[PDB]
Amino acid sequence: SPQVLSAIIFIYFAALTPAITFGGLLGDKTENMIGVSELLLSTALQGIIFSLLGAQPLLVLGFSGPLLVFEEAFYSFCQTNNLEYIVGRVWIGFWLILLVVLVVAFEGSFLVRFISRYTQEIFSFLISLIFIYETFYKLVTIFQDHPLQKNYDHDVLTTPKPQAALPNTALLSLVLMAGTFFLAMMLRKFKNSSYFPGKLRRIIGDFGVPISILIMVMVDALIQDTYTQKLSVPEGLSVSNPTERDWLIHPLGIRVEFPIWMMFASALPALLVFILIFLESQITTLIIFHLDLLLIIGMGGVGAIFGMPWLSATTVKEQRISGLLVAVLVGVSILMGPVLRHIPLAVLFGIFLYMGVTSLSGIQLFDRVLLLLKPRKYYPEVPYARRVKTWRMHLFTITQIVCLVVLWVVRSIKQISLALPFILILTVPLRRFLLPFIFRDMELKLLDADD
Amino acid sequence: GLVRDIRRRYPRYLSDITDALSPQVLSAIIFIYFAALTPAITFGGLLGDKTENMIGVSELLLSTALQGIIFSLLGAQPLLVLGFSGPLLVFEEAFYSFCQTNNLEYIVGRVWIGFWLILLVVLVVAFEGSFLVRFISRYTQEIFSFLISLIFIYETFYKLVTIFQDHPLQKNYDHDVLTTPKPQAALPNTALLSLVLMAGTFFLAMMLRKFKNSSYFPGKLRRIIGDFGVPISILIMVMVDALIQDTYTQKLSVPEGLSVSNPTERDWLIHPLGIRVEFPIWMMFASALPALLVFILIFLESQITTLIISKPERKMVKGSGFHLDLLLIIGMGGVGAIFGMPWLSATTVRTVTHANALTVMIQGVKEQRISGLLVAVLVGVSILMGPVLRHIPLAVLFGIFLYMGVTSLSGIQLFDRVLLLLKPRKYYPEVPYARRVKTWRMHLFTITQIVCLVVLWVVRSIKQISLALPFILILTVPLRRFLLPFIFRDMELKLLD
Repeated sequence: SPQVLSAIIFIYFAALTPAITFGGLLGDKTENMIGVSELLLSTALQGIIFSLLGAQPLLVLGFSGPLLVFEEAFYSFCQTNNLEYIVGRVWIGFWLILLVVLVVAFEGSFLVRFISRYTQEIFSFLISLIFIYETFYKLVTIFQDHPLQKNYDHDVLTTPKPQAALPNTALLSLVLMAGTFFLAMMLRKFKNSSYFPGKLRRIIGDFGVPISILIMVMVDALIQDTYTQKLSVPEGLSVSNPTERDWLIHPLGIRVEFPIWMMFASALPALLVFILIFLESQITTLIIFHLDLLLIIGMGGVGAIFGMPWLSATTVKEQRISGLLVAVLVGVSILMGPVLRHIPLAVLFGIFLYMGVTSLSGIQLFDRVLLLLKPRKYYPEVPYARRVKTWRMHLFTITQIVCLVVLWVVRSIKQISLALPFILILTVPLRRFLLPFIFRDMELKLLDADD
Repeated sequence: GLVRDIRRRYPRYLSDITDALSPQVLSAIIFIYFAALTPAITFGGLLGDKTENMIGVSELLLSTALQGIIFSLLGAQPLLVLGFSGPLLVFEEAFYSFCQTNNLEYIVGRVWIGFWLILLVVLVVAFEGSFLVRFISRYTQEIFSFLISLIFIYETFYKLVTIFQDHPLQKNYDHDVLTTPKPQAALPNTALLSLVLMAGTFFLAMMLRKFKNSSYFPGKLRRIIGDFGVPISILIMVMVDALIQDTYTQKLSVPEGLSVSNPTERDWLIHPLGIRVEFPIWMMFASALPALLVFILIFLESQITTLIISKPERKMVKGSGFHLDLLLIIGMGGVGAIFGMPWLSATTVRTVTHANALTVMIQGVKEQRISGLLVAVLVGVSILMGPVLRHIPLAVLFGIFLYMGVTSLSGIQLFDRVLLLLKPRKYYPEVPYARRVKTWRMHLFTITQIVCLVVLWVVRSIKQISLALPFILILTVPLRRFLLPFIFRDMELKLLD
């Protein structure tokens, strides 16, 4: 039916873009062991298995930025001491498996009733903050990679990697930073701005991100006489750097034997993986049980058998086939490697920055953050601050920003890391106990009263 | 009938001095100075190239400084700013080409043209020069304003094309080029930094414009930040290229000549009968025709410029005169031509934005005489700021060029009507009668505007002398205004202007 045909391409584009940009980040955060092809492969098998067995097959199991934070944090930690990044994460998946059985006998969803607006918005806010900083962190590296000078080198070989600083890349990327980004919100504004006959506007407005990936690549295609850092994608049914990773991975390691004391020391990073997906799992279910949640946990460790990163829940009879059609097209997407390798890495980051910006506008916590600099004579009439004195909201925001500041510090230090969720989960009792000690319940029922 | 303008503005002349004490006036000086100096630097260098240094940048600069100062004192509309324009260069290009072909001294023939211009303006002023000005309608003004804005943006954007062609991207080693005269060959890492510079200024200027219009930050200091926005945006990014010293970027250059640049060609006393050619008598009598063509260009541009500025939609209704300023632009222009300076005109880009500076949201607009005086004073002093100004790149002042075009575009009803063409029929203007009874005819009415623009879009891009466009403005729109009733009725037409 035409309704299905229009819908399937729409959702396929919705799942197509995040996988590409997420892998490029991992392709950069990891040396080359984790890239795009495997992630494009994982979501293909992920779609079919959840569609067959799932309480809500219309849901989508995508990837999340918060998930990506853990792997890079582990990757930095795995670089602090001599360890195998892929092999170590494989052992983590084994630990997750035994956690599933512990929840199989008795559910552990009691923490769902203990989630709060003060908790879920304070978590998403810093995620967007990490997104913009990482993009800004690259241009600093790019500047150091290609310091500005006068053409002085001749014919530097760059097929594996640019071996020397060369012109016309440090500032071409900067244009690629803005050109992709500047075209983004205007399409977003176009969708939110009268133009083409009603539906005639939103048809392309809903595909603004999918359509704003070709304009600069065509410009990139139009510019072949200048090098751009592009995707390092292997051929079909191949692992990026097969000399470094394979489809089958030996748990004791491929090149170096894994340390003996690390098989049973992987429990700690394993529970954190469960925590981060668990909190995100309920957010996507708020649009409207245990079996659906627990299955996601089990299939998460399934990927670690082949050394594969896990996925996460995302937004939204023929419900079964809807997940089937999207999954198979994702699998076929690996077959156009040569044509998708022409897209440079710079295009991804502008989109990646735009990802956090869109999520930033959807957070009500930021809405009162800007009110701090707003004078107290033009505040919007929202029925949560009209009955409360002005200085009270600012005190509450102070309690919020300090949580962001300490979270900012913990991730920044390379020595003490991988504890970011650990310091985050303990904020809930502070909301449950410390916050009522300072603010009235009637006052509290307007600040973090989630709908 | 000119005494009417004299009697009108003179009482407020002594009051406009007090009106210039606002900090906004100080900012407004900063805006226009660079906004008016840079085209002169651009045109003067190009004009000096065309004239083979018989009229250099300084001669334009001296004309810019002196004419602006005196007009700011005695002009009935001090908010007007006078300078050179692109269409004028078209006449300049043809004149020496014709003169050199006929072995005529370009400067001597230029002086005789100025003699005619002073004669012509005297006759026109006495016999009600502004009588035909009252027949100029909004249908005319919107066309003229829109096309210049489109041309200005295109010409500015054309400069972007030149930079890419001048410095094509490549992977070939390039050695030093000195650039003493100018960079003789392409160098890498230099074209795109102009783009981010011009865009960054544009991005900063528009957001602070919203910021000034937004409720962020309380009261007066917020207004001052919005008032001083572009120079703040300029200076912060003037700091940006100062920080990066690893790559050459194209910057403004100042003629070292302080007393007078290109003085060897200039005579201390120019002789109307000839200097080294013995100007023939049958050229000084035929020089009326090129002067007449010059008169049409300067007259039309100046009159509509004042009309657009003095339109009732703006609060600028008090202290306006058309006869008085008419002789000032032309008589002094004739004086400059006799005294070896190029005649100037009033470009809508600089004049409208000047008033835009002294505009408050919509609240009253500020009227000053010193602001126009000081900017012209600084034009002559620009030789002193040469060094400091040597750090100013073209890219930063290229970005604002877009900004003035967009801001000048906001007040155009035609552009608003042009916008309505893409806008759906669900959204209505403040005049529903125009839209309701002409749901389809608005598009047809705009097409008539578009057709005039398209025709005028071609005339100035022809392979030959394009100086017929001022006539084209007279040919189409006034004739259109009388042929318009053949299509629609009086109540139908009147509501659109």
